[PDB]
Amino acid sequence: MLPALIGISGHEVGAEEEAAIRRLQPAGFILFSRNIDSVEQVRGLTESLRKLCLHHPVIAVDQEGGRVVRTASLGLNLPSPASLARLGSVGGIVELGAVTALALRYLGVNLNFAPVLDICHDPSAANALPGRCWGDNAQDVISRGGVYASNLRRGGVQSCGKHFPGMGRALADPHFSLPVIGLDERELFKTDLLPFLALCPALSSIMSAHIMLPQIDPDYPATLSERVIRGLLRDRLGFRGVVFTDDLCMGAITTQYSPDDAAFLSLKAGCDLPLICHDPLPWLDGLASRQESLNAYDRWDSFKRVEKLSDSLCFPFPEKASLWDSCLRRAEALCRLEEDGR
Ligand SMILES: [Cl-]
Ligand SMILES: [Cl-]
Ligand SMILES: [Cl-]
Ligand SMILES: [Cl-]
Ligand SMILES: [Cl-]
Ligand SMILES: [Mg+2]
Ligand SMILES: [Mg+2]
Repeated sequence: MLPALIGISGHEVGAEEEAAIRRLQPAGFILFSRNIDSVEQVRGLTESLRKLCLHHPVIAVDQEGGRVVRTASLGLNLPSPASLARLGSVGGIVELGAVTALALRYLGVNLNFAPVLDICHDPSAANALPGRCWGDNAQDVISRGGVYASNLRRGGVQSCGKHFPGMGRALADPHFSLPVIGLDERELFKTDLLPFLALCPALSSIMSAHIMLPQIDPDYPATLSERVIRGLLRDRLGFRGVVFTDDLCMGAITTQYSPDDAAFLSLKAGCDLPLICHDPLPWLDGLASRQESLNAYDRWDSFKRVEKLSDSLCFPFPEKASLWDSCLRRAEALCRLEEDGR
């Protein structure tokens, strides 16, 4: 099993991808809008991915709501987390989790890269994609994100808290290539790290971002730092689940490492499943070869975490048109609940 999630180019698995999957057996896949055109087409894609894998593959997506939604071609839209936070509706948060879980399960998706546990500390901070945050302080994020994660998992879809160690505090720094968090660790555990600690039972996994924590490790970003991942995340935060990396194929991380070297470094640092989202095939064989150079006990530890995640994955609902109709109906009413509250 290749320890990574890889992306898929289109509506069906192509010839190069299928050959690489059979040969290398990636732990799973991440889907984007380019993979999602119709219900029948998506269920066929996820069925193909499961059939090509000996293990039960992670099949993941970023179905957050608002501007991070991958199902527009199906007519399935969802309100943003921030809008449901402004609405103050507790039932609306429950329903976002319940409806997301129901719809992803009908599509054969088994993991959702949510909740975002980043804190929107000031309404003046970075808003590249606005509306992704559940609140402006740790306690509101924990309450709202915890209700969300509970009802996503109640519906059988695995959750992922992101982005460790907390993007709300990350700032540009002309002394570094990547965003930087200069906070002391003690202050971090009182604020941006607190949602990850408080929600460990509700988080199937955690995704780490390519952020510099210079007071902990000034040479490697969090995803590639043994001191951040094994020290801060595993030892002091105590998280025992699967750790994903943010995409290694786009962004400033690519100006310093190619994706194959980056993925290997993240495994060595203690991550379990690096993300190779876009044009992954050139990078996989170098990773599969380098991975035999990892500490065998660390590899065994990571494999048991991935195997535990794999055993918790759910299979798609049996075909039933009225079930999908209810997904659309409930998704639409959820958007209307929010619009009527503005
Ligand atoms: Cl292909
Ligand atoms: Cl459809
Ligand atoms: Cl919004
Ligand atoms: Cl806070
Ligand atoms: Cl844990
Ligand atoms: Mg369509
Ligand atoms: Mg399988």
